[PDB]
Amino acid sequence: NMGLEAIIRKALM
Amino acid sequence: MGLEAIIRKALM
Amino acid sequence: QLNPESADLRALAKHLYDSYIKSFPLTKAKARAILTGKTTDKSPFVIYDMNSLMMGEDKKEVAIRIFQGCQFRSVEAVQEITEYAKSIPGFVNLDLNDQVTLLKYGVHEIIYTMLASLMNKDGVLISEGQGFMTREFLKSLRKPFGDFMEPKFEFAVKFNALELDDSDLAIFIAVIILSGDRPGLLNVKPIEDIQDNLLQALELQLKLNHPESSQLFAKLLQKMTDLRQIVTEHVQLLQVIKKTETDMSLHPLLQEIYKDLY
Amino acid sequence: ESADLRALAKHLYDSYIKSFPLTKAKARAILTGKTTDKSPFVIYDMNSLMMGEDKIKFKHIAIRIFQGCQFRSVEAVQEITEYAKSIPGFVNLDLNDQVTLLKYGVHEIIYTMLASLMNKDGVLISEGQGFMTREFLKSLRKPFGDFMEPKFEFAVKFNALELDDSDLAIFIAVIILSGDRPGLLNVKPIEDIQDNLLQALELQLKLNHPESSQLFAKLLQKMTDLRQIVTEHVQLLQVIKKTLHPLLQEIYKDLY
Ligand SMILES: *c1ccc([N+](=O)[O-])cc1C(=O)Nc1ccncc1
Ligand SMILES: *c1ccc([N+](=O)[O-])cc1C(=O)Nc1ccncc1
Repeated sequence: NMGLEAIIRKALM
Repeated sequence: MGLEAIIRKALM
Repeated sequence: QLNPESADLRALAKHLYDSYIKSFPLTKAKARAILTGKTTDKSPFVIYDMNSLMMGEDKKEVAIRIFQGCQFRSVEAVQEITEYAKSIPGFVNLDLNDQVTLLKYGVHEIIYTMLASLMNKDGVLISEGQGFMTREFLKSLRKPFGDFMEPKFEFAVKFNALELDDSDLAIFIAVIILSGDRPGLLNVKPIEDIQDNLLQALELQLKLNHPESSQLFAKLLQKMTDLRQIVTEHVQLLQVIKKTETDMSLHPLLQEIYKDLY
Repeated sequence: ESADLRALAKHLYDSYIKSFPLTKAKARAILTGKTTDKSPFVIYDMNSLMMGEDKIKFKHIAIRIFQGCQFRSVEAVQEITEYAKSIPGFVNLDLNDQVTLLKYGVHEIIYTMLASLMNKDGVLISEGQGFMTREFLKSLRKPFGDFMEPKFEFAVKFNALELDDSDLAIFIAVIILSGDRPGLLNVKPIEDIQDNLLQALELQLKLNHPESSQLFAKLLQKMTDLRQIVTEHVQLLQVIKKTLHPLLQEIYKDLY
């Protein structure tokens, strides 16, 4: 996982 | 490259 | 030919278009209007050499910090793409990790797709349409920076020659997102099922919208291969930068411009 | 035009049959046991590898590990090249571009045709006289046990498209006529040929796989996967530098 994956997960939720 | 020499040979 | 099947495909294309319009404030039509000189409030100062570069300011460790920058300033596009992805029928029912996986690979390719909208053969819009950085000026910059953007311009020239509009791109982008070949996907069949539906919708869209373009559908799919190559080329770009042996004060404005690119 | 596209498909198929002695039809017949020939020798473990050593050793010849497959694949390069000559318009391209198209295209085509020799359990070797199992290749010490598994993963999905040799002949032609190869001189006549090949591929798949939805698109996306495997080979060579040696050369000689 990366920061990008964390941005996406936040946006998905 | 050796591959290019083989291809040129096959094309001729 | 017009039957419930095709009408569903038209409904899907319309649904995708509306959601794309809602998700992406930066559309291709907007970019094209700026580039052809029709937007009074976005008359981009043309930056074409070092002299104009200095006039332009109104507002390697250098490279990595370009990438840290631009990849941080892409957060808004990633959130927009993610919002768009949520509206693709079926996407939010997929395994959450697959949704994340689809997006984490898809966003870079979609960013380049939308970057092309900001590009013509002469250069690229920057600073929200207030600057126009010329392609040849970018290419003239010292290694390694001079090689950063040229393959994106090459892709964009070819991509833009397809004359896609935002109706086309909305489906194209959806097709990119629903790529079942992303590494690490858990359930590839439910993704491929959506993409097959999207691909049907895309194929119909292109027939209805592009009577001129022989094999436009195929050519557009080939552009997904070019998009993957561009992303792939950035990995190789990091290596060129690892063994980059030079110091030079890249003009700070140019570093800022590069942070406006990808 | 439809008869023209059918004729092109048939011409490409006929050339493909002439150019490639081991076809997918022949490979599937070996793999499924339908031939009357002796079933292939199998390499599935250390015993059978040593037992089959004389069948896989070099009699015709850190990154010497792939010199075997490099040499063995020279014949495929030649066959692909001869096949390319039959593609209408190809020999009329500038010879530099013909060379450039083949030099990138052959690797993708070799992987395409390697898939014809693969099933989920292993791959034909020795021109179909042997069968090397997927698990044996996985069984090799790291990192050698990771070399072929991406190939098998691609092949299993590729083979699920159920293309026949008629399909592959056009698909391979489409690969060769890729206008985006680095260093191409004259992109437009290449694209013009490819557009005609794509037209023939489209009709071929509609006629030959009428119930296979979006097969054309799926096939086109496989070209991205093929390029990815070739690109992954660069990374494979780097992993190689950062490192049984005699076994490995022969084990890999008929792979890619
Ligand atoms: C940001 C800004 C400029 C450039 N460039 O000109 O080459 C590249 C980037 C960047 O980080 N692009 C990128 C990151 C991750 N995946 C693909 C592209
Ligand atoms: C030969 C034999 C095995 C393997 N492998 O398992 O990765 C690879 C090769 C080989 O040389 N493959 C190759 C060469 C050049 N370009 C692409 C692939």
